[PDB]
Amino acid sequence: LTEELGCDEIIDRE
Amino acid sequence: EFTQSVSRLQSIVAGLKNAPSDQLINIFESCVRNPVENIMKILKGIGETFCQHYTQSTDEQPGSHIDFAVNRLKLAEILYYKILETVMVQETRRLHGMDMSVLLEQDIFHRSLMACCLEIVLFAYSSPRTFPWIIEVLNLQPFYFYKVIEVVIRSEEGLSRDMVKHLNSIEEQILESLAWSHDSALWEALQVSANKVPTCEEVIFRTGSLALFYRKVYHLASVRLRDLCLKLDVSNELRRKIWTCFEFTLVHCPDLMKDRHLDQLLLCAFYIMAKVTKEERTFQEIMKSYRNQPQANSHVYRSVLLKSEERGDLIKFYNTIYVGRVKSFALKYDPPLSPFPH
Repeated sequence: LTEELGCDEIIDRE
Repeated sequence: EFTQSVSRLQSIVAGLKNAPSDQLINIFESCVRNPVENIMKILKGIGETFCQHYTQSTDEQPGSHIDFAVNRLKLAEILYYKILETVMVQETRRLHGMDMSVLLEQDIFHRSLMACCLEIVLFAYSSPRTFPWIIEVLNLQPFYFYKVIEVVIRSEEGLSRDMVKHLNSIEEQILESLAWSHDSALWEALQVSANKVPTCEEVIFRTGSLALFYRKVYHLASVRLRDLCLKLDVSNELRRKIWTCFEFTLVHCPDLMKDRHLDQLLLCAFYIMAKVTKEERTFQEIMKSYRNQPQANSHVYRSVLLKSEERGDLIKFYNTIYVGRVKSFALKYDPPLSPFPH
C-alpha cells in the first residue's frame, strides 16, 4: 500500500 | 589608520586597566567569600590555554606570535573587568544589599564572559580564529556559553552594530546546530528534567536553563517560519499548523535534532502539513525560498544526517526518517493548535 505523505520530487544543481 | 572596529574597541578600553576597578574590588570585598583570587586564576588558565593554541601551528591555521596573543588577551581582560563591573553593579542583589558570593563563584559565567571578550577582540581585528575556535580552545559547551552573549550586548553599549551582529550570529549558530550536537550539555539538562522538553506555551508565556534555551529556539524558529510563509504566500492558519507540527517534533521527537539543523526540521514540518491540509507547496518550492534566508546554505538541504555516518538530501531524510516518526501526529489535521510567538 502506498504512503501518500511521501515526496517523489528530486533536485541536483550540484 | 585603524579599522572602525579596532578604533571602537580601543575607545571602549581607553584608560582602563586589565585589573578590577576599586568599585569591583569593593563589591568583591562585600562578599562572605571574596572571589578575586579565583577570578584571577580563571583568567590566567584561559590566558595560558589561549596563548598555547594561538602560537601552535596546525595545518588548518599557521600559528602566530606570542606578542600578538598577549595584546589580544590584555584587551580582552580589560573588556572582562569593565563588563563584569557593569553586570555586578546592576545586579538586584547588590541594589538590595545582599551577599553576592554565590553569583560570583559560578566558574561557567566567568569563563563564558572572558571567552566572549576574546571573541569581540578577535572579531574586531578580522582574526581567522573564527567562532567556534575560542570555545573549542577553552573547552566551553555552546549550551552554556550562549547565555553570556545577551548579557554582554545589554552591558556594553559601546559595542558597534557589526560587533552586536557578530554576537547575534554566533548565538543563532548555537541555537540552530551547535547546542544540538551529540556531546552537547543540552542532553544532560534534558536528562535531569526526565527528558520533558519545554513547550512554547510554558516558555513564551517553566524557568531555568532549559526554559531559556527553548524560548530562544522557539523565538528564532517562529521568525524564520514567518518569512518562509510570507515568501510562499501561505495562510496564517497553515503557519499555525506548521508551528504545531514543528513543536510536536521538538517536544516528542527531540532525538531528530541531535547532530542536525533547526531549519531541516522546520522545512519538513512545512511540507508535511502543507500536504495534509491540502494547501500543497512542493518541497522544491519550500527550499528555493529558504535559500534567500541569511543563515541558509546549500548544505542544510543537501547534506542531512541520516544514520550514525551516512548523509543525504532533505527529501531523502523526509522519506526515510521524518514521515514515519511524525505522520501519526500530522494526519490529526487531514484540532489543538499551539501559540505562535509574536
